[PDB]
Amino acid sequence: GHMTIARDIVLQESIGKGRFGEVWRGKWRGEEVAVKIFSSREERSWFREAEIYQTVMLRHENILGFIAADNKDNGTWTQLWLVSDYHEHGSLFDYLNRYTVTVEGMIKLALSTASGLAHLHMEIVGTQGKPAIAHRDLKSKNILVKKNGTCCIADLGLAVRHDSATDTIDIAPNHRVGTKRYMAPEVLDDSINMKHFESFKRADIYAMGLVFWEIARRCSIGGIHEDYQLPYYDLVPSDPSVEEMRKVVCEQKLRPNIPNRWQSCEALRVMAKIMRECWYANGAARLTALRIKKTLSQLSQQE
Ligand SMILES: CC(=O)Nc1cc(-c2[nH]c3c(c2-c2ccc(F)nc2)C(=O)NCC3)ccn1
Repeated sequence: GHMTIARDIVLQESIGKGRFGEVWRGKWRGEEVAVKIFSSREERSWFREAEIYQTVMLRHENILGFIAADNKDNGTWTQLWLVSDYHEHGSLFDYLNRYTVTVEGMIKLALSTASGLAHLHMEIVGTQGKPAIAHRDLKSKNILVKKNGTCCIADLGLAVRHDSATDTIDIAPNHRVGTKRYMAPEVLDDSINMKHFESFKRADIYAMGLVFWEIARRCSIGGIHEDYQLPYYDLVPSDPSVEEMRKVVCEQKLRPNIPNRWQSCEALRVMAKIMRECWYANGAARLTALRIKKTLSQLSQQE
């Protein structure tokens, strides 16, 4: 037929891993696609991610383009597949390690990330309605960079969907599910009210603020830039525990350092102010993704 299906895809190269599942580059009718493969015992993880990607009206330029969920039986065992668009640059983490960006490049990455998150967060009311969705594991490793230098959000397996008429969530969430380094203060200290969907949106904004800091460090002006680092590289070990993160983020109340050279550029001043306003301990005080999108759109227009 015309639809993309697993039996018509040939795996070519191992390209990493997801939270669950192993990622490959494959070919479908001459075109490159990305394939995330799960085992039969990981069906719940694969199914939940397939479910989120199939949400009505989810598609957006800054959300990874989902192609299919399928099974492939090789004659011995069955693999569970998720197929998506393939992006040669890979993650924002990979891109920022390999390259420095211009002021224009930085705004393009930050604006596209905020636009993808605002689309995920936004409820679309109508006949073909879209529920609001919170990611719960946003980080530079699961944001991908397209050939045009814009981002798209990926790895939606941990997402939660809201039913606005009842103020209920489609799953019963576990505590502290995501990447420890990017956990919001209220997630680290377990004070987050998980009965309020808005708490999850607010936790995603804190993580997006950390990602903006990673991008801004790589913004080169007159050959001046910082080296690549993960947020809190100066305060916690690699692979930090919840306790290590909590002591820094909740108790000492530290955030990634904003360098002095970011006050000398309008674009870096705007970005630094956005970061601070994503990093309050209280989620209710943070900026929304839609407000950040408006601010960077005004900045992109001017620059
Ligand atoms: C060069 C290069 O890696 N390209 C590339 C990688 C991915 C990819 N990277 C990650 C994930 C996925 C991915 C793949 C298929 C799919 F269905 N959902 C997601 C993922 O799940 N988790 C984080 C890391 C997607 C597209 N292009």
